[PDB]
Amino acid sequence: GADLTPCAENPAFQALAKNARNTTADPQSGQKRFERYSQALCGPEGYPHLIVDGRLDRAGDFLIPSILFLYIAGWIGWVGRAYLQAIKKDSDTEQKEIQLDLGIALPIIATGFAWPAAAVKELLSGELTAKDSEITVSP
Amino acid sequence: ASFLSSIFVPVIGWVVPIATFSFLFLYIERE
Amino acid sequence: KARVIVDKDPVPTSFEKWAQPGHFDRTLARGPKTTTWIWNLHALAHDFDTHTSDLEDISRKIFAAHFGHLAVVTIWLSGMIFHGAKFSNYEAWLSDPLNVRPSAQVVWPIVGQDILNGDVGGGFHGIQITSGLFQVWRGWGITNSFQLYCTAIGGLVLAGLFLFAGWFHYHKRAPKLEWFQNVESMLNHHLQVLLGCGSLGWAGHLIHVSAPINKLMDAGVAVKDIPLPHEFILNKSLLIDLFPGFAAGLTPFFTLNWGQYADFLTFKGGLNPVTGGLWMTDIAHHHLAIAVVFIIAGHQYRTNWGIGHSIKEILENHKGPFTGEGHKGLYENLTTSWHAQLATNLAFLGSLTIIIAHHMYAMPPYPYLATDYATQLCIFTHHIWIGGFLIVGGAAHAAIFMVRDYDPVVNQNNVLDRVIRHRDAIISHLNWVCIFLGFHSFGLYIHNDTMRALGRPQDMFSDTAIQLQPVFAQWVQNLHTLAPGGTAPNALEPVSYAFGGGVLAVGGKVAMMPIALGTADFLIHHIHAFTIHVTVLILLKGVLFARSSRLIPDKANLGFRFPCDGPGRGGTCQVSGWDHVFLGLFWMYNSLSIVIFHFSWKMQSDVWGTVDAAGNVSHITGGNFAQSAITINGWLRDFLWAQASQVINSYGSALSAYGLMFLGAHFVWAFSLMFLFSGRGYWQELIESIVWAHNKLKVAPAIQPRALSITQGRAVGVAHYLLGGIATTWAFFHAHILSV
Amino acid sequence: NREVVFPAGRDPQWGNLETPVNASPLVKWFINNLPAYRPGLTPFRRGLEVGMAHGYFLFGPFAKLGPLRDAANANLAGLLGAIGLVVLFTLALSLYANSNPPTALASVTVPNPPDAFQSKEGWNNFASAFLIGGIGGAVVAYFLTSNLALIQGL
Amino acid sequence: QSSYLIKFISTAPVAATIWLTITAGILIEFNRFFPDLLFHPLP
Amino acid sequence: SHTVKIYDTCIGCTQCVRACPTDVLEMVPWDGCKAAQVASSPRTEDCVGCKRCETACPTDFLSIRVYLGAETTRSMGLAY
Amino acid sequence: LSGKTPLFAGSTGGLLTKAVEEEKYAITWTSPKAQVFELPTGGAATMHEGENLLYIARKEYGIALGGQLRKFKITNYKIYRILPSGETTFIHPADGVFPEKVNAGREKVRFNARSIGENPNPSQVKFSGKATYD
Amino acid sequence: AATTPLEWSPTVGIIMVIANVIAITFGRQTIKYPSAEPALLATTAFGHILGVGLVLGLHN
Ligand code: CLA
Ligand code: CLA
Ligand code: CLA
Ligand code: CLA
Ligand code: CLA
Ligand code: CLA
Ligand SMILES: CC1=C(/C=C/C(C)=C/C=C/C(C)=C/C=C/C=C(C)/C=C/C=C(C)/C=C/C2=C(C)CCCC2(C)C)C(C)(C)CCC1
Ligand SMILES: CC1=C(/C=C/C(C)=C\C=C\C(C)=C\C=C\C=C(C)\C=C\C=C(C)\C=C\C2=C(C)CCCC2(C)C)C(C)(C)CCC1
Ligand SMILES: CC1=C(C/C=C(\C)CCC[C@H](C)CCC[C@H](C)CCCC(C)C)C(=O)c2ccccc2C1=O
Ligand code: SF4
Ligand code: SF4
Repeated sequence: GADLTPCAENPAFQALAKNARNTTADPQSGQKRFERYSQALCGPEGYPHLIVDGRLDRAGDFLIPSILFLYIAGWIGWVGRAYLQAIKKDSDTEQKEIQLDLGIALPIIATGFAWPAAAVKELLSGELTAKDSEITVSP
Repeated sequence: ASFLSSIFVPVIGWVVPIATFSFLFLYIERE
Repeated sequence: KARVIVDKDPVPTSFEKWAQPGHFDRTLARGPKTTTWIWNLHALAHDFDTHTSDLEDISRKIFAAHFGHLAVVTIWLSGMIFHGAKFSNYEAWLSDPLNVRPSAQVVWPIVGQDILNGDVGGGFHGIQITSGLFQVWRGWGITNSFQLYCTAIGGLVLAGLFLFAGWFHYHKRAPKLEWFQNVESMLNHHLQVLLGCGSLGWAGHLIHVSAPINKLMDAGVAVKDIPLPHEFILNKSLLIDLFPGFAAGLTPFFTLNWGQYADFLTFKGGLNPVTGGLWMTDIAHHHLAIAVVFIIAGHQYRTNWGIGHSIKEILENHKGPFTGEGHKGLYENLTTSWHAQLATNLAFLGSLTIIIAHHMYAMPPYPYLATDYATQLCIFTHHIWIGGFLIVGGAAHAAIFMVRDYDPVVNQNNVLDRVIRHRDAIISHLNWVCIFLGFHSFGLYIHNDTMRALGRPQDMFSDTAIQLQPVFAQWVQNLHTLAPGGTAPNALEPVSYAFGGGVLAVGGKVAMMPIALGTADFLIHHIHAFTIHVTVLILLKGVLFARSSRLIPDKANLGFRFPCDGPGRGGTCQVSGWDHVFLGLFWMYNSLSIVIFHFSWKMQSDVWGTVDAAGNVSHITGGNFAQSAITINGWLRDFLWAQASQVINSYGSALSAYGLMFLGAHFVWAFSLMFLFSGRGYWQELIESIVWAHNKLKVAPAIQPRALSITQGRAVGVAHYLLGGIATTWAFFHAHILSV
Repeated sequence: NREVVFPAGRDPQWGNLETPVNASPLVKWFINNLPAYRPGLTPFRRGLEVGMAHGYFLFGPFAKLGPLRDAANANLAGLLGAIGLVVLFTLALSLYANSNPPTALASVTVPNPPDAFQSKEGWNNFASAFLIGGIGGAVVAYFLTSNLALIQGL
Repeated sequence: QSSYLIKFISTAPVAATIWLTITAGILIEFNRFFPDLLFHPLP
Repeated sequence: SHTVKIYDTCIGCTQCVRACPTDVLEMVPWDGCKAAQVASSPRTEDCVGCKRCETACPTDFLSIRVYLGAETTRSMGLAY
Repeated sequence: LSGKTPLFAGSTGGLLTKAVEEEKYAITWTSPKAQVFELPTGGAATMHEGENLLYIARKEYGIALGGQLRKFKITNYKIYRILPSGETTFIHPADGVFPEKVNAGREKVRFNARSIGENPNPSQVKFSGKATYD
Repeated sequence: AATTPLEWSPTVGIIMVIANVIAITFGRQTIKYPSAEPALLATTAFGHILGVGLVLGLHN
């Protein structure tokens, strides 16, 4: 909290709420917007402010979006990492990169929901990191 | 002594460039 | 010996080659060992000359590729009129073209973007349009939506026919090389049928449909009261009431009593007072005169009946004392190389497109176009830019002819060989002209810009001071104002009120008035000449020196597209014909950008503005052009800083997208500077370190990643530099003029 | 009719080309008999005639277009301003002369060796004459223009 | 043949266009029903 | 002027000599049992420095380098 | 030095003041036929049936021309260096054998027995007057 | 004021006739490749232009 008030009681917020300019086709989209934003904290200007402190009182701001991202993003990286590794054993690696082998990819895309488990498994004992001595380097 | 500005300003704009570029042009072109 | 020669089923129609890429080339067909293969795939897709050497295979691809291109244009053109049918206010716009703004685009009620569909007018919520399609349809005599709905389906049908043609030709029925080489037959057909008959046909539509219907519409009748076009043809009583020349019929035509058609084949040469635009009868008489000239002109060449000219004989017999063998060998170059034909067609087509933009603003040829300053400004600006790009493309393919298709045996002591053998004198003098103009075109601004800051307005190059008047143009102006009477006697009013004459006012607006030329126009016209000469120097140099130079004797062997030819000899950076085109585009953009700026401020200051009943014309910017356009700070202040107020303040209103595209355009311009200033060497070493992190975590790509090629980094930059530049003034021109 | 453009001399290997502007009868006389190429003159007389032509030329721009052009001392400013420009022109010759200038070139229009500008002495004597004739040409143009009303008034 | 058509769809652009349009349509369609979503409302 | 130095990784492909615009490089017999040909750079004074020799070398890294140095009329490619 | 000039009208691209003052070059070749060949600096020129001779401002023009001559199956091209005092020196095929082909009489020059990785660092060699590439 | 047009008259036809004859005499000698099958159809067409050019041109 710094130079702010609750959004529900702030006058400048209520001033903007009367003229909300509904976004979607729904007529009440404007009033429905300002209703939910009353929970957040607002400043003198009348717009809401988010606090990414990490306090559980206000976690929907950044913390819940933060967790939802990393589960989605690690899905993409684990899938890409596994699809790239599976191709390397095959003969024609470069063509499969451009012309995707969907038979190999979609089973991998079916997985990835449990990417944190496989990540920890490779970290504890496996292939998450190659040795520095066996990687190309400049002089 | 405001008259000094009338004598020292153009010396910086005309006399100094002419003398310096004259010697340097001969110095760089010497053999 | 014109003949239809065709090969039956050369190329199959399998989907096999779709899957495997790089089929067209052998080097790419091997495999994608590297990411540069991806970029090279697109850069070599249309390089048919690199795929094969047989001109039959090249021409068949080109002739069929054109058909697929036409389908794209027809789908586009059919798409525009379709939007006018379903989502538009055109039917309401005809009821009041002066109070309702034109709109045909509607964006859906999704996140925050319903604002763009503001109250454009006529109970319709849509984006305001500046292409001017509404004025064209009125010139076409279209008064209802169902009529437009029919034309759109016809274009889509026509699109499939063109699409069917390219399939039928490349695969099933491929012409041989002889079919394309009969130039004398091609030129007769295009001049007579495509241009002559097409012009003659449009005269029929104007005479029967547009001219009568528009003559009822400007009178004041309701849109519903107007009969349909077929009603005019069947019922001649309605046609005779407006144009009584039709009562005589077609007999005055055959009997050479052509004066009976004077009612609807006039030569007034002025603008219609009611609707700002040329007279439909004058336009009706236009195409009829054009068709006869084109139909007659196309019979010049032989085309296999012994009667006509051989172009080879015309060119060879035009030798002279100064030119050794004259135009000998040019016919062979133009009949054995597609790039030479492409260079000539592009260059003069681009100059044509610029020439259109100047005619249209002074001679508005559509109804109510002049009063719509937004349509008029973007229309001029549009074709001005497209012509600039096409001219630069002409120089590129002109140079590509040299490296690829030049035959020294043919070009021996001819007009071209003689040009290359004194190329130093051509460029050295053009170099002198470019310096002379840049000093005496821009230096006069600095002298004014410097003097006004020193409090010496008497020492400037201004209308009260030393003024350099454009006497030559003012003389040519008076000859046009006096063409009514004397020379061109039958003309009642001059070809345009821009040259001079009385003012024309439609509603509260001004369609056109005399454009007075003073000291400011004398300077800017020289600025244009300065900037035009320099891009010619950049482009012309690439053409002559593409084969060889004093620095590089063997430049053709390296090709048209090579980065440097080494770092020695000082530095050979950007020595190819390609890099000249890369540099010329910035100067093309520099030159062309002042033209539209010269147009915007002059027309707003001197021409356009509200007009009173007493003739008092309250111009938009208040005549500030004369005393402010002489200094650079005046443009920065009065043009850029002032007129951009509508753009930045567009937030929270219907024009908010222009403020966004305006601001976003500056980004892409600056993002261009990554690739122009930098070099491939730094970026490959950066990717090296990033590849290590992937080799660490075993995310290493099989396709080894490499930085972009050198010529690509230059190409990628100029693409951004121009896109980010043009989009900026695009939004500034739009948001400013649309508010005012 | 037959060709008008020929190679410089008999050799086509060399760069220059014989053209009307380069090798006409009229142009060859004018250029070769200009003081910079005229035969039978000393280096001093060449610089005098050249300067006398230039002082008369340079007086005009300063007077009728420089500052104080619309004043009583307009013509006087042209004389002093021109002399200051002639002195810089004179100084430039002394530097180009006192820096061991390489050579003078021979082109088609001036086929023979042009003159004895092949040494420091020829250029230095040229410079001394430029100042003498250069100042003279400006002084002449001043007295005529200032007293042109009288000369017509006669 | 159909085997050749599948390879064309599996290439980089067509696979990217098909996938990105699907991810785009989801965010697009979700945003018309659930309008704003500045944060997660916490009970 | 521009020094052209050759190293022991040569294999006698001769692709460097064919690329030289000014004929600076000349193959010479390797007395050892490697091959009957190894490159040389006798007329180094005419080295303009366009690095065409390096682009044509098939080694991992070059068997022949071109270390730039002092400039001359022959090196700067001046016909005047 | 003997030969005939290729027949062409002339060209600005060609010999300049440098030839009189320092080191003009020349190229000689003999062809059985009389074809048309592009010159080093712009233009096109015919060639006589015996002992063609052309003067060129640099050495690069000649070898660039010689490569074009090889397209016409002409392999006897000799380049000279003519000084202002008239001194001529036979240069390009310095021996009877071309450079790409090996000849026993030649000796290796500017050869380093080591690989590039084995060269010393610059800090090891500073103020001595020697370079790392030695 | 529109230019004066021409009512039909038999005198007009003689100009079209004579215009064709001069064309036939002009082409028969100077045409490089007169026969290929034609030229009679073509030379008569040019006479109509010259005729229409003279016919309308005379009366102004
Ligand atoms: C930094 C030093 C400097 C100084 C002190 C000056 C001073 C001057 N400049 Mg100047 N100038 C400079 C730098 C400088 N400049 C640079 C760097 C540029 C390049 C942009 C210019 C470009 C420039 C232009 C383009 C012009 C001037 C002019 C002038 C004069 C205007 C005076 C006036 O009110 O009207 C004039 C008032 C008068 C009473 C008449 C002036 C008479 C002159 C100055 C007499 C000079 C005598 C001369 C030195 C004789 C020498 C002979 C001897 C060697 C034997 C003034 C003498 C203007 C001018 O016309 O001067 C003649 C002019 O047009 N300057
Ligand atoms: C056919 C051409 C021609 C012309 C235009 C003239 C014109 C003139 N002659 Mg003349 N003359 C001619 C042929 C000509 N002459 C021939 C063929 C002969 C031989 C018989 C003469 C013999 C002759 C004599 C004997 C005299 C003249 C004089 C004059 C001037 C008297 C004007 C006057 O009324 O009092 C004077 C009015 C004035 C306004 C003062 C005039 C001041 C002079 C002309 C200024 C000249 C400056 C001059 C251009 C400088 C030359 C340098 C330049 C080349 C760079 C007048 C300018 C008389 C004279 O004394 O003139 C000065 C005089 O005594 N003439
Ligand atoms: C009816 C279906 C059909 C089929 C199966 C084929 C099959 C074939 N054609 Mg063919 N062709 C067709 C229709 C067809 N064509 C039509 C209708 C035309 C006339 C335009 C042509 C014209 C044509 C030419 C001129 C050539 C071929 C070639 C080929 C062969 C290689 C094509 C390839 O792999 O590239 C597959 C490429 C694509 C699928 C991309 C095509 C993109 C389209 C045409 C344009 C899209 C424009 C779009 C609006 C731009 C938007 C940009 C922006 C939004 C991002 C292959 C046998 C080539 C050949 O034989 O090589 C030797 C060749 O040179 N065809
Ligand atoms: C009639 C018009 C026309 C035609 C038929 C051609 C045809 C050709 N040109 Mg060409 N050219 C033209 C106009 C034309 N050009 C113009 C106007 C210019 C000046 C800009 C050039 C400049 C030019 C150069 C510099 C080169 C060619 C080359 C070529 C050849 C190969 C090009 C290729 O592989 O295509 C494929 C091309 C690409 C994939 C590049 C894509 C560029 C995109 C479209 C730019 C983005 C613009 C877009 C509107 C931005 C907004 C949308 C975006 C944000 C999504 C081919 C024969 C090349 C060649 O080697 O010829 C032998 C070559 O080096 N041209
Ligand atoms: C504002 C930036 C700028 C400026 C001023 C220039 C200037 C020039 N460019 Mg250019 N150029 C630029 C940006 C710029 N460029 C960019 C960004 C690119 C990349 C696309 C290029 C690419 C480019 C090419 C490819 C070519 C040029 C060429 C030219 C020259 C044209 C000749 C001319 O106008 O006379 C000179 C005019 C000026 C210098 C204008 C200002 C001069 C003022 C009025 C005079 C100064 C007053 C006074 C004397 C100062 C004295 C001060 C004293 C104290 C020393 C000129 C030197 C062409 C060329 O060289 O052909 C001859 C050419 O081929 N340029
Ligand atoms: C490059 C364009 C340009 C031009 C045309 C001018 C013109 C002028 N300036 Mg100016 N100025 C410029 C750029 C320019 N300026 C810039 C860039 C700056 C900023 C530094 C200034 C700053 C400036 C100041 C501060 C002042 C001027 C002044 C002046 C005026 C006096 C000129 C003078 O005395 O020079 C004298 C010129 C000469 C002695 C040389 C003239 C060369 C001639 C014309 C050559 C002709 C060649 C011929 C046709 C070919 C021969 C062919 C043969 C075969 C026969 C004049 C109107 C003065 C003024 O008061 O303005 C009213 C003044 O005080 N200027
Ligand atoms: C037609 C023609 C032309 C023209 C010409 C001209 C334009 C001329 C120039 C002019 C000039 C540019 C002139 C000048 C002159 C000058 C003079 C006239 C001078 C004077 C001088 C004096 C007289 C001086 C003396 C003195 C001295 C020296 C010292 C002391 C003082 C005194 C003063 C005594 C030309 C050739 C281009 C080309 C061809 C044709
Ligand atoms: C004829 C001829 C030619 C040509 C030329 C031309 C065409 C042009 C030139 C140009 C030039 C070459 C120019 C110049 C100019 C300059 C100026 C523009 C200057 C000015 C100055 C001033 C203004 C200053 C003043 C002053 C002084 C001087 C001192 C004191 C101070 C003062 C500042 C006052 C040639 C070369 C080829 C050759 C020979 C003959
Ligand atoms: C930045 C820069 C680069 C590096 C630029 C690069 C490598 C551009 C890379 C473009 C994209 C990002 C490549 C990867 C695209 C992905 C395969 C797409 C992923 C798929 C999803 C988007 C669907 C150069 O190579 C260069 C060369 C010469 C002069 C200047 C420069 C220069 O400025
Ligand atoms: S740097 Fe150039 S000229 Fe020198 S040896 Fe290498 S390729 Fe030949
Ligand atoms: S390794 Fe390089 S320098 Fe050695 S022979 Fe091969 S191409 Fe020539």
